[PDB]
Order: sequence, then C-alpha cells, then structure tokens
Amino acid sequence: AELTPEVLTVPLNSEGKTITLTEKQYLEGKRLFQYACASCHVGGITKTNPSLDLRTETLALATPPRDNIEGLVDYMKNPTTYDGEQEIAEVHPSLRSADIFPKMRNLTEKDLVAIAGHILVEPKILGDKWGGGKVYY
Amino acid sequence: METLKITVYIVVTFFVLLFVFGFLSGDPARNPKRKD
Amino acid sequence: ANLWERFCNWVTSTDNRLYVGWFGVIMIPTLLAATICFVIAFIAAPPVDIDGIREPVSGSLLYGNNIITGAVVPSSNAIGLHFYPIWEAASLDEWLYNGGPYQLIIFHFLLGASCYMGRQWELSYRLGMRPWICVAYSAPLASAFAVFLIYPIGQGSFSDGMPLGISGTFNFMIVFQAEHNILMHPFHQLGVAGVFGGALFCAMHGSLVTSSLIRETTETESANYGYKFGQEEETYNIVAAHGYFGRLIFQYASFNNSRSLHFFLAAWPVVGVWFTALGISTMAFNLNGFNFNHSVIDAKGNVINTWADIINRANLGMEVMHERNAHNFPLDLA
Amino acid sequence: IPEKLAFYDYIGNNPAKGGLFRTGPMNKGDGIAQAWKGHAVFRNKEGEELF
Amino acid sequence: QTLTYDDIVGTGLANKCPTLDDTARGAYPIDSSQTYRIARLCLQPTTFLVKEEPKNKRQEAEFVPTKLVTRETTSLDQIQGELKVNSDGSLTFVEEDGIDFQPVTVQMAGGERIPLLFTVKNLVASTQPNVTSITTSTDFKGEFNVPSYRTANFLDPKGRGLASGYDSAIALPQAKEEELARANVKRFSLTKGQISLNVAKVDGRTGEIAGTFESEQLSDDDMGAHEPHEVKIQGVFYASIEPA
Amino acid sequence: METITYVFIFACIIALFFFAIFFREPPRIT
Amino acid sequence: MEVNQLGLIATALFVLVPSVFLIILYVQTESQ
Amino acid sequence: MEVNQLGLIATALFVLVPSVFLIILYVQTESQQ
Amino acid sequence: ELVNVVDEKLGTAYGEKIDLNNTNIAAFIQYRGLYPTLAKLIVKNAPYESVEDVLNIPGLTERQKQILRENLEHFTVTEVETALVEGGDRYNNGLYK
Ligand code: CLA
Ligand code: CLA
Ligand code: CLA
Ligand code: CLA
Ligand SMILES: C=Cc1c(C)c2cc3nc(c4c5[nH]c(cc6nc(cc1[nH]2)C(C)=C6CC)c(C)c5C(=O)[C@@H]4C(=O)OC)[C@@H](CCC(=O)OC/C=C(\C)CCC[C@H](C)CCC[C@H](C)CCCC(C)C)[C@@H]3C
Ligand SMILES: CC(C)=CCC/C(C)=C/CC/C(C)=C/CC/C(C)=C/CC/C(C)=C/CC/C(C)=C\CC/C(C)=C/CC/C(C)=C/CC/C(C)=C/CC1=CC(=O)C(C)=C(C)C1=O
Ligand SMILES: CCCCCCCCCCCCCCCC(=O)OC[C@H](CO[C@@H]1O[C@H](CS(=O)(=O)O)[C@@H](O)[C@H](O)[C@H]1O)OC(=O)CCCCCCCCCCCCCCC
Ligand code: HEC
Ligand SMILES: CC1=C(/C=C/C(C)=C/C=C/C(C)=C/C=C/C=C(C)/C=C/C=C(C)/C=C/C2=C(C)CCCC2(C)C)C(C)(C)CCC1
Ligand code: OEX
Ligand SMILES: [Cl-]
Ligand SMILES: [Cl-]
Repeated sequence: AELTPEVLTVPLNSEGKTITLTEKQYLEGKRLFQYACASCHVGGITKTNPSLDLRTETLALATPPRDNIEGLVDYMKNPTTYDGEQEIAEVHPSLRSADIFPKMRNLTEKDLVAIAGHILVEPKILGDKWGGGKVYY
Repeated sequence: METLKITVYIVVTFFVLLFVFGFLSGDPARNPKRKD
Repeated sequence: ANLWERFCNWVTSTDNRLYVGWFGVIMIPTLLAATICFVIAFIAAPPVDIDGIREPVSGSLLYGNNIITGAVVPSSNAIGLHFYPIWEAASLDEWLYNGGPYQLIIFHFLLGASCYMGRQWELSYRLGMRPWICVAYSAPLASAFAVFLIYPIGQGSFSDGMPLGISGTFNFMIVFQAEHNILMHPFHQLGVAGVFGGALFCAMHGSLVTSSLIRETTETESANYGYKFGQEEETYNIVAAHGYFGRLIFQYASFNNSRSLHFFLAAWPVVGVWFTALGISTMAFNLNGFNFNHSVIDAKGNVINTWADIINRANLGMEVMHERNAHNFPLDLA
Repeated sequence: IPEKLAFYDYIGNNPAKGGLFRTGPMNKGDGIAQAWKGHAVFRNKEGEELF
Repeated sequence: QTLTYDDIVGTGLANKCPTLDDTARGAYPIDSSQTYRIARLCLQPTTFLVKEEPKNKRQEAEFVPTKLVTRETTSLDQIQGELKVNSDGSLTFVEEDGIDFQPVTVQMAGGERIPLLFTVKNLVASTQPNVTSITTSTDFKGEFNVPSYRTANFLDPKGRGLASGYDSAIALPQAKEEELARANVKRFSLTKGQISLNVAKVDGRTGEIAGTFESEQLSDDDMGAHEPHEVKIQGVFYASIEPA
Repeated sequence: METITYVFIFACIIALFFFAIFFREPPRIT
Repeated sequence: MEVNQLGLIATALFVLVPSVFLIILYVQTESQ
Repeated sequence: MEVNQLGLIATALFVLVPSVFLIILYVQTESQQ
Repeated sequence: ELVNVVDEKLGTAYGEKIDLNNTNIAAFIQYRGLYPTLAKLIVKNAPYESVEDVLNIPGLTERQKQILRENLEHFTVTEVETALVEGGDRYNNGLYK
C-alpha cells in the first residue's frame, strides 16, 4: 500500500466538490496537528470530552457538518457546539480566540486546511484506530 | 491517645539524646589504633 | 570512672556478642517496634481500605489468608501522605481500618535499617577495618526506600507503596508495568544485568575456587576440613584457577589478582542495583520507560506492530483492570 | 418461664451423659440450641394429664 | 466569626455544622402570602446505632452503639430546597440539591463492620398544620430515599456486577451455578428512611434555626448479597431560611 | 487449623535463629 | 476456609521426617 | 465410614514421636563403643 | 426469582432505541442536532409517558420541535430503571473511550 491521490482526495465542501492533496500537505498538516491540537485530540479522540471524536462520521453529523475542509477550517475560526447553537471559542482554540490560545496566533489559512485534510485523510488510513481510543492501540 | 503521644515523644527524645551525646563523647578516639 | 563513660564504653564495646554502638541505640528499638507490629498484623489485622473507596482488603491469616496471599496492607488513599500515628486516630479500630500499622511498620523499619547501615560502618571503625561494607548494603537499602518512601511521595500516597506481602508484591510489580513500562526502562535493564550477572559471577567464583582446592583430605571426608580457621595460608591454587579459566576463554579475560577479582564481585551487583533503585525512584516522578507504540509505519501510514506494541496490549489489560472501582475519570494520572 | 431456666432442665447438659471418646463441645453432639419449643403436655383420650 | 479555609483546614471543623447562641430562642414568622427556601441545611451525626439480630427465641432486639471508623467524613450539608406553606398552614420542605449523602462505616462489638449510606436524598419534611411562625417547639417529620450503597457500575472482587462485570463465578468453571445465584446476580435496592427534626434554637433576625434530628434507615446490603441492618442516626442540624 | 500450622512453623524458625546465634559451634583458631 | 484436609498431615510429616533424620545423625556424632 | 479426621494425624503422631525418641537414643548409644 | 435488571432492559426497546427515560445523554450524539442543547432538555425533564410528550417541553423553538419530530422514530420510552438513572449515571455512566 502507499499514500496516493485517491487517498489524499477529501471533500472540499458539502457540494461534493473535492480537492486532492500532496504528500507535502498531508505531512504538513500532521506536523501542525501535533503542534496545535494533539495535546487534546491524539489519535482522533478528545481527552477533555471523550464523547466527541474526529471520526469523519461524527464530523458528518455535526451542525454545520464538518466532514469536509471548509466546515473544518470554519470550526478552527469560529468553533461551535455539536449542534451549532453555541460558540465556544472562549474555551476551544480558534483564530477568533488566538489572544488566549497563543499557538493559533501564527497559523495561516494555508495551515488550517493542511490540518483539516490531515484530519479527513487519517481515518482513510487507520480506519477504526482513528477516534477509537485504547481498544485499538 | 494524648498519654500515648506524650510517652512516645519522651521515649523518642531520650533515645535521640543518647545518640547525639554518644557521638559527641570523643567517638573518634574509640578505635583499636591511634587515639588521635 | 563516671556513669556516662562506663555506659559509653559498654555501648561501643567490641566484646558484646552482638555489637550495639550509637547507631545500634536507635536501630534496636525501631526494628523491635516494626517487627512486633508486623507479626501481629500479618496474623490478626482486620481488613484495610487501601484505595480509599471503602472496599477493605483482607491481608491477615485469621481473615482467610495464607502465607502467600497475606500481607500488611498499605494505608488508605484518603490519607495520601498525611502522618497517621496511632494518636491521630479516634480509636485503634479506626486506625486498623485505615491502615495505620503499615505506616508504623515502614517508618520504624526504614529508620532502623538506615542505622543498620551506620552500624556496619561503626563496628568496622572499632575493629580497624576498611569502612566500605556499608556502601554495599546501601544498594538494598536504597531499593527499599524506593518502594516504601520515594514512590509514594511522587505519586502522592502511601496507598501506592509496596505492600508487605508475597502476593501484594506481585500486585505492585504488575501495576508498575502498566503505568510506567518498567521493562522498557534502561535502569531496570541495568538491574537485571545487575542480579543475573551477580548470580553468574557468584556461581563462577565459587565454582572456580572449589575447582582449585588443594588436596588436604581423603575421599571419605568432606573437602571442607582441608581448611582450618584463621590458618595463615591459602586453600586453593589461584594460579591454577587462572590457568583453567584463562583457557576457557582467553588469558586476559581472566583475573589473576585476588584483589581486583573481589572488587569486581562487589561492584557489579551493587551498581546495577543502584541503577534499578534509581530507576524506581525516578519513575516515582513519571519519567517512564521507552515508548515505541506505533513507531513503525508503512508507505501509506498503516501501523506495523512490533513486539513493543504487543507489550502495550499487555500493559493495557493491566491498566484497565487495576483498582477497578477507583477511577471516575478517563486518565490515571497518579 | 425464662428459657435459660428451662435449658437447665434438660439431660443434654447433664455432665454424666457423655462418653470418653466423644470429643469436642456439647454443641457437636445435640447441636446448637436456638429456641425453647415450649413445655409439652400429654393427655390421653379421657383428658388425664400424662407424664 | 468570619473564619477562613486556612483557619479551618485539618482541624475537623469542616465536618461540623454552624451553631446558634444559647440565647437564640426567638421565632421566625411565616407570611403565608410568601414563598421560602432553605438556603443551606446541614446535618451532622453524633451517634450511629444498629439494631442487633435477636436469636430465634428472641424477646427483643435493641439498638446497640457502634464505633465510627471512617473519620470526620459523615456530615450532610449545602442542602437546598423550597419551604412551601401548605393550606392547613403546615410547612413542607422539598429538597432539590445538596451534598445529601455520606457513606459511613461503623463497627459493632465483636468486629462486624456495617456500611450505610447516610442520606436524606429527596427528603420531604412537613410541620404540623397551622404554623404561623417557627419556634423552639417546631418539628418536621419526613421521608427520604436510600439508594443502593454501591451503584450499578461497582464490581466485586471476582469481577461481578450489575451494569458491568462477569455474570458468573469464572474461577469455578463447572460448579453448580445454583447455590451461587445470590452472589452472581447483583440487585440494586432503593428503600425509604424517616427523619424527625426538632427545632430548639431560633434566631428570627437572621432566619437561622438549629436543633436535633434523628433518622432511621437501612444499611448496605451489598447489591443483594446479604440482608441489611436497621440503623438509627442521631445528630444536630442547622438551617438558614431565606425569602424566595 | 491452617493458621496454627503457619504460625507454629514460623515460631520454630525464630527458635532456630536463637540457637544458631547463641549456641553455635564457637569458631576457634588452629 | 475450605482447605485440603490432608494438608495438615502432609505439612506435618514434611517437617517431622527429615528433621528426625538430621537430629538422629547429629546426636550420634556428638557421642563419639 | 464417617470417621474422625484428626484420627489420622493423631495416630501418626502417637506412633512417630515416641518412636523417633527411642531411635535417637539407641543410635547414639551404638556410636559410643 | 433473581434477575439482572439491566440485562432484561436490553431485550426491551432500550436495546434498540434511545430510551428518553433511561439512556445516558451521550447516546444523543448519534443523531443530528440533538446534542447537547436538547439532550439536556430531554433529560432534565426526562420522565415521560409517551415519546411525543417531548414536543411539549417548555421553551422549544419551532426548529427544535421539528428536529424532535424528525427523530421521534429513534426514541422510545420504558419504565424508569432505578439502577440506570441513580448516581447521576444518565449524565456520566463511567464510559469514556
Ligand atoms: C529509638 C527509638 C524510637 C524512634 C526513633 C521512633 C520513631 C518513631 N516512632 Mg516509635 N516507638 C519507640 C521507639 C522509637 N520510635 C518505642 C520504644 C515505642 C513503644 C513505646 C514506640 C511506639 C510508637 C508508636 C505507637 C508510634 C510510634 C511512631 C513513631 C514515629 C513518630 C514518633 C513521633 O511523633 O516523634 C515525635 C518526636 C519528637 C517531636 C521528639 C523530637 C526530638 C527533639 C530533640 C525533642 C523535642 C522535645 C519533646 C517534644 C518533649 C516531649 C514532651 C512534650 C510533648 C510535653 C517515628 C517513626 C508513630 C508512628 O509510626 O506513626 C506513623 C506511632 O504511631 N512509635
Ligand atoms: C537465550 C538466552 C539469553 C540471552 C543471551 C539473553 C541476553 C540478555 N538479556 Mg535476557 N533473558 C533470557 C534469555 C536470554 N537473555 C530469558 C530466558 C529470560 C527470562 C524469560 C530473560 C530475561 C531478561 C530480562 C527481564 C532482561 C534481560 C536482559 C538481557 C541482557 C543482559 C543479560 C545479562 O546481564 O546477563 C548477565 C550476563 C553477564 C553479566 C555476562 C555478559 C553477557 C553478554 C551479553 C555477552 C556479550 C557478548 C560479547 C560482546 C560478544 C563476544 C565477545 C568476544 C568477541 C570477546 C542481554 C541481552 C535485560 C535487558 O533486556 O537488557 C536489554 C533485561 O531487562 N533478560
Ligand atoms: C527475569 C525477569 C526479571 C528479573 C530478573 C528482574 C530483576 C529485578 N527486578 Mg523486575 N520485573 C519483572 C521481571 C524481572 N525483574 C517484570 C516482568 C515486571 C513487571 C511485572 C517487573 C517489575 C519490577 C518492579 C516494579 C520492581 C522490579 C525490581 C527488580 C529488582 C528486584 C531486586 C531488588 O530490588 O533487590 C534490591 C534489594 C532489596 C529490595 C532488599 C532490601 C533488603 C532490606 C534492607 C532488608 C530486609 C530485611 C528483612 C526484612 C529481614 C531479614 C532478617 C532475617 C534474616 C530474619 C531486580 C533487578 C524492583 C527494583 O528495581 O527495586 C528497586 C522493583 O521495584 N521489577
Ligand atoms: C486438664 C486438662 C484439660 C482439660 C480437662 C481439657 C478440657 C477440654 N478441652 Mg482442652 N487441652 C488441654 C488440656 C485440657 N483440656 C491441653 C494440654 C491442650 C493442648 C494439647 C488442649 C487443647 C485443646 C483443643 C485444641 C481443644 C480442647 C478442647 C477441650 C474440650 C473437649 C476435649 C475433648 O473432647 O477431650 C477428648 C478427650 C479424650 C478423647 C481422652 C483422651 C485420653 C487418652 C486416650 C489418654 C492416653 C492413654 C495412654 C497413652 C495410655 C498408656 C499408659 C500406659 C502404657 C503406661 C474440654 C472442655 C476442645 C474444645 O472443645 O475446644 C473448644 C478442642 O478443640 N483442648
Ligand atoms: C529481595 C532481596 C533481598 C533481601 C530480602 C535481602 C535481605 C538482606 N540483605 C542483607 C544484607 C545485604 N544484602 C546485600 C546485597 C544485596 N542484597 C540483595 C537483595 C536482598 N537482600 C541484592 C540483590 C544484593 C546485591 C546488591 C549486602 C551487601 C548486604 C549486607 O551487608 C546485609 C547483611 O547483613 O548481610 C548479611 C540483610 C539485612 C539485614 C537487616 O537489615 O537487618 C535489620 C532488620 C532486621 C534484622 C529485622 C527486620 C524486620 C522487619 C521490621 C520486618 C517487617 C517489615 C518487612 C520489610 C516486611 C517485608 C515483607 C516482604 C514479603 C515484602 C538481609 C538478610
Ligand atoms: C566447520 C568448522 C569451522 C569447524 C572447524 C572448527 C575449528 C577447529 C575452529 C577454528 C577456530 C575458530 C574460532 C573458528 C572461527 C569461529 C569463531 C569465531 C567462533 C565464535 C564463538 C563465539 C561467538 C563465542 C563468543 C565468546 C563469548 C562466549 C563471550 C566472551 C566474553 C567474555 C570475555 C566473557 C567473560 C567475562 C568475564 C571475564 C567474566 C569473569 C567472571 C568471573 C567474575 C569469574 C570469576 C573468577 C575469575 C578468575 O579469573 C579467577 C582466577 C577466579 C578464582 C574466579 O573466581
Ligand atoms: C569518549 C567518551 C568519554 C570517555 C568516557 C570514559 C569513561 C570510562 C571511565 C573509566 C573508569 C576507570 C576504570 C575503573 C577504575 C578501576 O580500574 O578500578 C580499580 C581496579 C584496578 O585494576 C587493576 O589495576 C591494578 C593496578 S592499579 O591499581 O590500576 O594501579 C592491577 O594491580 C590489577 O591487576 C588490575 O586489575 O579495577 C579492577 O580491578 C578490574 C575490573 C574493573 C571493573 C570496572 C569497575 C566497575 C565495574 C562496575 C560495572 C557496573 C555494571 C553494571 C551491571 C548492571
Ligand atoms: C483541549 C484543550 C483541546 C484542544 C487543544 C483542541 N481541542 Fe478540539 N475539541 C476540544 C473539545 C472539548 C471539543 C468538544 C467541543 C464541544 O462541542 O464541547 C473539541 C472539539 C473539536 C472538534 C469537533 C469534532 C466533532 O466531533 O464535532 C473539532 C473538529 C476539533 N475539536 C478540532 C480541533 C483542532 C483542529 C485543534 C487544533 C488546531 C483542536 N481541536 C484543539 C478540545 C480541544
Ligand atoms: C533501653 C536501651 C536499649 C534497649 C531498648 C529496647 C530493648 C527497646 C524495646 C522496644 C520495643 C520492644 C518496642 C516495642 C514496640 C512495639 C510496638 C510499637 C507495637 C505496636 C503494636 C500494635 C499497635 C499492634 C496493634 C494491633 C494489630 C496490628 C492487629 C491486631 C490488634 C492490635 C490492636 C493489637 C538499648 C540496648 C538499645 C541501649 C540503650 C538503652
Ligand atoms: O491506587 Mn494504587 O494505583 Ca498509581 O495510578 Mn492511579 O493510583 Mn491507583 O491508579 Mn493506577
Ligand atoms: Cl489492582
Ligand atoms: Cl479518578
């Protein structure tokens, strides 16, 4: 098996447009995810609220949906609750709240998509492991 | 308990003074060779 | 002369069957207290709520244990690191429940064993000896401080010290592996080399001295009577043992200096054991063993398990089952 | 009638009903006493009290 | 006075309810057009008594004294709820929330340990009718729930439980399951308790009261595995009433 | 009965310590 | 505790028999 | 038969202990001459 | 005479659907728009006679009543099981990942 463009092709928006990624961008978005997010989201779980993971299926049923890049990039600017009714940038890192979450201050728009595509790619690779927790380690 | 506490404190103290004063009593001279 | 001096001379007397000394003045009463409390608790102590969850663990023979399952049980997690003398309890009944005998025993013992060490120095000074035996004993002593003192400190509770029991000791080892991966720690690898290598060199030194005993007896008597005590001369030909072992391997892998040979035998296990006790003492602060879980992956990103990944599945089963009613939240942070 | 008194009035607690190699406590033999059943009264068909 | 955490810590006083002066024997008027609440209710046990198992002959079982072995961990406090005025004039308190349970272990002569969930959960305590003011002769009587001492996830030493765990005795693979059922099958009990609160000190200025309480409830039965004991708990209580 | 057996053997060993120390063959110097 | 009842006799003879062997051999050394 | 289980430990000790005693004294009697 | 009440419950509709009177609040993540806002409301008002009494919860917005309608087929109600709802277990049942 290898890292291919069909692997690296993830939903861009909910209109079913897609985008294909490079080796460089997936690895780029792995590094940034490690840097900025994995302290809480290692392997697709959420340590501080294990009821919400980054499985693409969970991301799908979010309001708004987040199983695409634009939805994810938006969440990283203006995060909401699962159901969409509450902005939570006061506690969840985001560009909006980069004055209290410093690690976000220097993230470019090209960076947030790198991370989103990583998130959307990684479960194509690992399947159940991603978002599964220790049962699958 | 109070009684027990006081008795343990005194016991511990007595034993600790024996120890300090024993090594202060020219412990370096006590040996089978040169008495400094 | 005067009283204080007649007593000082009795204390430091080299004619007592057992040396007392000033270290011995602290050692004796504290070992006596530890030993008497331990014998009574092992036999008769009622159950002890070790994990602070009102789930008492029976450790004593009269409450259904045998020699292998019994133990004096660590004090409760609700105590954590607080001092808990008998006088701090409202009743012996409370004290027994919350695990007080464990605190009484390990402090009197740690204290009395540290003075054992000083006593070894003290009698060597009265005897005109070189002083460093006590240095060797410091390797076991240090190991005991680790499981009974240092590890509770780093983890915030004497409830996580080693139990005073055969099975309780295994309990402590298994939970240590899940929470720290001690098998993957180099200091414990240094400890195994410590004691395998010690036993090796023990079997070797004995086997090679016994091989080179000088015919002093006939075939019907123990060879052992070929040695008499305090005899001026040696009872084995070291030149002969070097010639045998120097050829078993090669000539310079073999010791021919008696002094170099014994210092080697002292230093190997002492150092190794220093390292494994240093290793328990630094895992007390959660600086844990090597972690190579999901360290090998293929072109696409699939995890190619190694033996380290199999170890982690074991570790994980210990992790999720230990202290099964004691965790309310998803991480076990101490 | 206090039970303790009626329990004395029972040959099972008579010390001269034992046996040399019948070992252990009295409870190993007739068992552990639990309750008094009451004082038993026998009458024939005529209604005479019988002993 | 206005003491602080650092004044109190380690002293045993965190397990004590507040008290009112020998001289607070006044009375707090109840404006029936008005609404009320207990802003803080505190219950502090001072003695635990267990009913003894009278033998088959029996005659009578008494409540025997017991030794507390779990330290100053026993009090119920920060309890809140609304004090309604009923139509016959009585006052009824309805608990909402609060630290309204403490697990407790006491020990009977001979060495038997008796755990119990000392609780007033869902308490509902009422006064006699036509109470226009609360006084140093006012009483409430009430009932509460006592849930199982362990809850559904609790596993036993062989790994058995209700919402989780082994459902059999796995160390005895081919034993007859039949005599093991009461220990294989975890049951979750919910029983009722009873409590009387006797107001004996009132401070009508501040709205505080203080008195004694005595409750009766069952001890832990260990998810069905043995029979519980009857337990009687006595202690003191303190309350603060505010206009709602 | 089993507790009694464990404690009896333990007790015998303590007795053996006592004799082995205080009633040892006294070593001497030929 | 439902322990094995031959355990007592097994422990007892496990102690007694080899201990008698040693005592027999020590005492008859001391008397020659 | 439903027999006394200490009967066995009892008989064994009844036999062994006086016997070992007699043997110990006999063998050290022979070791003299 | 002695049964595991939780095991019995898995043979009821609790075992197929979200039991509005019993199920832990994390099960509402399964469907779009219920979590967390309405999950809290469902549970806080929990004990219901029929699944549809849930449309009568005070304060529902009109989008809320419509989401619930969309997800009435995924709900059921059974008798409250004491072991399932005590201990605040509906809010946290000890299960994480
Ligand atoms: C060499 C003797 C010795 C030593 C060093 C210890 C040491 C200890 N014992 Mg042991 N103990 C001993 C002999 C000894 N014991 C004997 C012989 C008995 C049987 C009677 C006991 C019975 C015993 C019990 C029953 C308990 C201990 C406990 C302790 C611990 C704390 C004792 C304490 O509070 O010290 C406090 C001591 C001091 C503050 C004195 C310090 C020395 C200064 C220089 C003097 C200060 C003046 C002093 C306050 C004046 C005393 C009177 C005043 C209060 C009115 C400590 C590990 C307790 C324990 O293990 O808790 C976990 C415990 O519960 N011990
Ligand atoms: C098949 C045989 C075998 C061999 C060769 C080893 C070898 C080793 N194991 Mg291992 N072990 C074995 C079986 C074996 N084990 C078994 C059956 C068990 C139980 C299941 C264990 C359990 C075990 C544990 C728990 C640990 C080890 C560790 C070690 C290391 C230290 C060994 C040591 O200090 O011994 C003492 C021996 C000496 C002091 C003599 C020196 C021996 C060395 C290795 C020879 C050097 C080779 C030489 C340079 C080449 C030729 C020289 C010539 C050119 C002059 C070493 C790699 C430790 C480890 O993993 O460290 C990585 C450790 O943590 N072992
Ligand atoms: C082949 C496999 C193997 C081997 C060889 C070892 C070897 C070792 N392990 Mg490891 N271990 C293993 C597998 C193995 N382990 C596995 C699989 C696990 C995971 C489950 C662990 C988990 C583990 C832990 C968690 C610990 C070890 C420790 C140790 C060391 C124990 C010896 C020690 O501390 O001596 C040191 C000497 C002493 C402890 C003795 C103190 C003596 C006192 C001072 C005197 C007591 C006197 C007594 C009370 C009275 C006697 C009087 C009498 C005459 C009447 C040693 C290097 C321990 C260690 O490193 O300790 C620091 C430790 O804590 N191991
Ligand atoms: C005066 C001494 C005395 C007395 C009166 C008792 C009395 C009692 N004991 Mg106690 N006991 C004693 C000494 C005594 N004990 C001693 C020394 C010990 C330690 C060995 C014990 C250990 C002990 C235990 C462990 C138990 C008792 C129990 C009992 C009770 C019932 C015992 C029973 O069934 O006997 C049975 C008696 C016999 C079958 C008679 C045996 C006589 C033999 C046959 C004589 C041997 C003959 C000889 C070899 C012939 C050769 C002679 C010729 C060649 C020269 C009873 C209250 C029991 C009880 O109920 O406790 C709650 C129990 O379990 N005792
Ligand atoms: C588990 C392994 C282990 C044990 C048990 C052990 C034991 C001992 N080693 C001693 C010595 C030594 N061991 C040495 C090197 C080593 N020792 C090693 C490993 C061990 N050594 C290793 C691997 C090495 C090589 C580095 C040296 C160099 C020495 C000595 O010099 C010394 C000695 O004298 O050798 C003859 C003795 C210390 C006597 C003493 O302190 O009396 C004081 C205390 C007494 C007498 C009574 C204590 C009773 C207490 C209160 C009992 C209750 C509390 C216990 C801790 C309960 C524990 C329960 C267990 C089941 C865990 C003792 C026999
Ligand atoms: C088909 C064919 C090829 C057949 C032809 C066969 C043929 C004739 C062979 C040709 C020769 C040849 C070698 C061919 C090539 C093959 C070859 C290279 C073989 C490889 C063999 C092999 C890998 C062996 C590895 C070596 C190994 C075992 C380790 C050595 C390491 C080593 C030095 C360890 C010992 C360490 C050490 C010194 C321990 C001390 C222990 C100790 C404390 C001792 C105590 C002690 C010591 C004393 O000292 C004295 C005094 C006394 C008192 C005493 O107590
Ligand atoms: C580039 C990286 C940076 C570099 C880093 C360098 C670090 C290396 C440090 C060098 C250390 C110096 C050597 C040690 C001191 C010394 O030689 O000892 C003194 C003697 C002197 O040797 C004896 O020497 C004698 C003469 S004399 O005393 O030297 O003068 C002679 O009489 C005798 O025959 C002979 O055996 O040495 C020995 O007797 C020989 C064996 C030496 C064994 C090593 C010592 C310690 C072993 C512990 C190992 C722990 C393993 C843990 C296991 C789990
Ligand atoms: C801990 C401090 C966190 C860090 C660092 C990051 N996130 Fe997070 N994330 C956290 C929580 C508590 C939650 C739940 C929010 C809620 O609704 O209460 C989340 C959630 C997300 C989601 C939503 C996933 C879903 O299932 O709907 C996403 C997509 C997400 N987080 C992404 C994310 C990224 C990319 C981060 C790095 C830049 C990151 N999070 C940091 C906690 C924490
Ligand atoms: C004087 C002197 C000396 C000596 C000393 C001594 C000898 C001491 C002793 C001491 C001791 C001798 C001590 C003791 C102690 C003890 C203890 C401290 C114990 C405790 C115990 C306990 C507390 C227990 C309890 C219990 C249990 C555990 C269980 C069951 C129940 C009961 C409760 C009983 C010398 C020579 C040095 C010199 C100097 C002088
Ligand atoms: O107690 Mn004893 O053990 Ca060290 O981690 Mn946390 O805590 Mn408990 O858990 Mn895992
Ligand atoms: Cl555990
Ligand atoms: Cl926790």
